[PDB]
Amino acid sequence: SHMCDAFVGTWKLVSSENFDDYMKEVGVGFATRKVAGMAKPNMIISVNGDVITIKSESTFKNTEISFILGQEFDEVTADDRKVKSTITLDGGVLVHVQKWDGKSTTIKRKREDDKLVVECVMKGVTSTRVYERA
Ligand SMILES: O=C(O)c1cccc(OCc2ccccc2)c1OCc1ccccc1
Repeated sequence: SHMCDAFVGTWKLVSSENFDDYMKEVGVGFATRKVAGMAKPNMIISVNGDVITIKSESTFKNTEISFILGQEFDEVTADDRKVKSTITLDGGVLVHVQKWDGKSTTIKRKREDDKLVVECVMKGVTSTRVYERA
């Protein structure tokens, strides 16, 4: 259906801004922040029918989610939170909400020029992570 075509591919992190403060807001402890902040993940996005798969491969952790838009699922995040996630498309932006322990964070993924831009928000704190084609 050509849903999410422009996201599909293999992407490499090239910049991160304010990720330490985002992780602090999420509740990540010191050692995980330091090590996770160093990581330069490879994000691999694929689509098969209605199922979107996003993998993240790095020195810190290899993670993978598969999902159908609008349909809640279980995700264990790289920092080991057990969250309930729902991902939708809003005007061409993938919007991913994670719920756990009465908390919530929202991750947006957008195509901007030749980049895939990831915006991570926890209360008033945003981090921006920019990926390029690998
Ligand atoms: O860049 C991504 O694709 C990404 C998208 C949404 C949330 C993420 O981190 C959540 C998070 C919250 C709290 C702690 C770590 C990660 C992400 O980094 C994963 C990551 C980061 C570092 C190392 C490996 C993988």
